[PDB]
Amino acid sequence: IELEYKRKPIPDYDFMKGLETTLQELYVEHQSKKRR
Amino acid sequence: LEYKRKPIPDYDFMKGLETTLQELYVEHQSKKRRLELF
Amino acid sequence: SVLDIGLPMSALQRKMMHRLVQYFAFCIDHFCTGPSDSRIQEKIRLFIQSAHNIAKHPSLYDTEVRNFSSYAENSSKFLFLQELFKNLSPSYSKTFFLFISNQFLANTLTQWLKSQNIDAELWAEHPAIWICVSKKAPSASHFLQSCPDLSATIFYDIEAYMSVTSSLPSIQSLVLRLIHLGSIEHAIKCFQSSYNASFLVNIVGVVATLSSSESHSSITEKTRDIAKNVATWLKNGENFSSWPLPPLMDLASLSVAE
Amino acid sequence: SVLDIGLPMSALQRKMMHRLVQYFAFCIDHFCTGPSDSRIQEKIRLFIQSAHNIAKHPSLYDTEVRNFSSYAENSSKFLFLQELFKNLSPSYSKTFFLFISNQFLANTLTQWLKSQNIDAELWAEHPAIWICVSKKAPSASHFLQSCPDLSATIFYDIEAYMSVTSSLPSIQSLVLRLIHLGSIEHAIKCFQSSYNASFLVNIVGVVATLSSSHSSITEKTRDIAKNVATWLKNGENFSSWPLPPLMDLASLSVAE
Repeated sequence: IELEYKRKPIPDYDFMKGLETTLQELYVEHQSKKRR
Repeated sequence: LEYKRKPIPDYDFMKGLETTLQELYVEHQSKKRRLELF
Repeated sequence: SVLDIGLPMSALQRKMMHRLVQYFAFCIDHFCTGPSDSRIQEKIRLFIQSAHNIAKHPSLYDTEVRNFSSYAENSSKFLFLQELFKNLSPSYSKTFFLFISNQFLANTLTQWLKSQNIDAELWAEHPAIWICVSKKAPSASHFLQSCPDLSATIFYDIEAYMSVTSSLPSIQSLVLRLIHLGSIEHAIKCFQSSYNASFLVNIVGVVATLSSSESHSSITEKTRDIAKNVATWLKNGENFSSWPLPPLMDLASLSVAE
Repeated sequence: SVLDIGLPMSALQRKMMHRLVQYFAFCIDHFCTGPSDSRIQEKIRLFIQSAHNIAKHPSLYDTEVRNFSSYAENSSKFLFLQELFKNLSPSYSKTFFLFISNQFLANTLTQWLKSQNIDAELWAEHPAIWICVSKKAPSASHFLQSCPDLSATIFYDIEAYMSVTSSLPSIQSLVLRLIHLGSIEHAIKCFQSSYNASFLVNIVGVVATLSSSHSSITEKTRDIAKNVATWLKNGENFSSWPLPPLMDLASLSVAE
């Protein structure tokens, strides 16, 4: 049976942004080894 | 469908849970030892 | 009639709860924010079980054989039970029934209480305290009709409460519940009133939020003070009106659905 | 008719593919080992799109802008296109249409081929190569009916291929496809065949499994480009197509 959703269980959890972040984080940290 | 193979060979959700919880237990033991010495 | 004893979780238990929610982060977020498939729900049951286990005793995730009497270090529940009988002394003479939803812990508790000179022993289909595995509840119900003149009941864990309440007819005796503060036990308590469509979602959500009291010394102090108070209370004819413990704080504001 | 050009992924791409699958591990495992709900499927779409983006170019995940010439460093697709037209020389006189499913990369590609004095330009509506965005395909179709006498087609990415192939009628000139080995592009290629219900599960499963060298990458790509150029010069003979077909990935299927 259907429910009304008030709130997130894990407030800081954001699946989409975490992906964006980690992929970009990897990219720039690869550029570190380009310098090094 | 019929599911003939796992997509990630080394992945096991149920097993990794036991592992990580047990792994944390032993981390605490080390911390407990370290406190008792120092 | 049914009274709650709020006991704090150890640092270990909190870490484990934090690790558990983290490991289930995707699954919890999915389940708690919309309709989910049968297999998601299956995985949430494992989350709930694990949370129950941590709340029973963290050493359920110890791989190795350990020396009984190692255990009260990380369980406010074990310490509570120790300090209760310590301050209850040989004067008091009512027979306790304790329900626990784990065979290993039943055995360890039973053996550890004996170790401290407490007349405790396992139930099976007169002592200072019976230790009963919640699986073997169908037998004890018969004997919880005769000794209502003098038989008090302790639930070590909420899982045992859930199990025993549903199977057996409602018990005519004093019921004490050991409920860990901030655990799934606390969450189940606050949403007991419902058991509707949003029950699972809410208890998971609250636990998730809480895991996204203080240190060892302070826990021990609080546990003893709670134990002294309850013992004192039992000695004085178990007055409903002079129950000394505050109730568990309400977590309904931390709900995620309905 | 469609001739595939398998190109190797850079170290960066393989890392990003490894990170991607790791980030999606629970979701991939759930999706690919049993029935799943609408919302799982929706999240899998994001995994698939990320995989395409990595296969297009890793710099789609660059936070800041950057100047051309930096891009070929990490894309063998860019390198391939440089070496093709380099070795193709001013002798060859047939016009290429490259299709790509990203505006930023289309601009970047054109401005880098212009950098290496290759007669390339963005398609608005004759030069050496027209860099066309896949969204703007419905226009090119009309003009891929008149120059079949002399107009070849390169698909930079599989999205570009799928979008243009359907939206337009059957292109009856030469079709080249740039496909990254072991990427989601490879996977889609292998499981195109069926057009059925185990499709998503298989491409995700295969890519998950495969994701669980600099100078040599440069060499191979150079060799491939030289071979294709040589092949184009000699009147694009069917029986002398120099590149091996993409290896079959059916054995790594997770379902059906």
